Amino acid sequence: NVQSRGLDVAVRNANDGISIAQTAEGAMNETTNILQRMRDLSLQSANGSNSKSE
Amino acid sequence: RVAIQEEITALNDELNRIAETTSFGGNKLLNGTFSTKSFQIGADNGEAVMLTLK
Repeated sequence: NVQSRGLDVAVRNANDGISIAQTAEGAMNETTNILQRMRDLSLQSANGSNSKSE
Repeated sequence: RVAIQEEITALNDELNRIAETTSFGGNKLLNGTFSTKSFQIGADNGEAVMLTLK
């Protein structure tokens, strides 16, 4: 019985850990999107047609 | 000969004006201030091609 109760607590903890990992990974997905946008901007800026203002 | 020289002077001033006023949005092209500029034509950095305007 104590083994079963510990197993229920274990699955609850595992669900909480998956929740934390999912939240962190979504935040880092947005981070990746922003990084890709910055990479596109940097590639555009490297062109020689641009002057200082662009 | 003086008349022909006057017209030639007018055309020479026009040549100098064309050299000094031609620009791409404000970036001069044919007055010598536009040195070698590297245009980035690759998906990764370091894949640029030099263009020189004299």
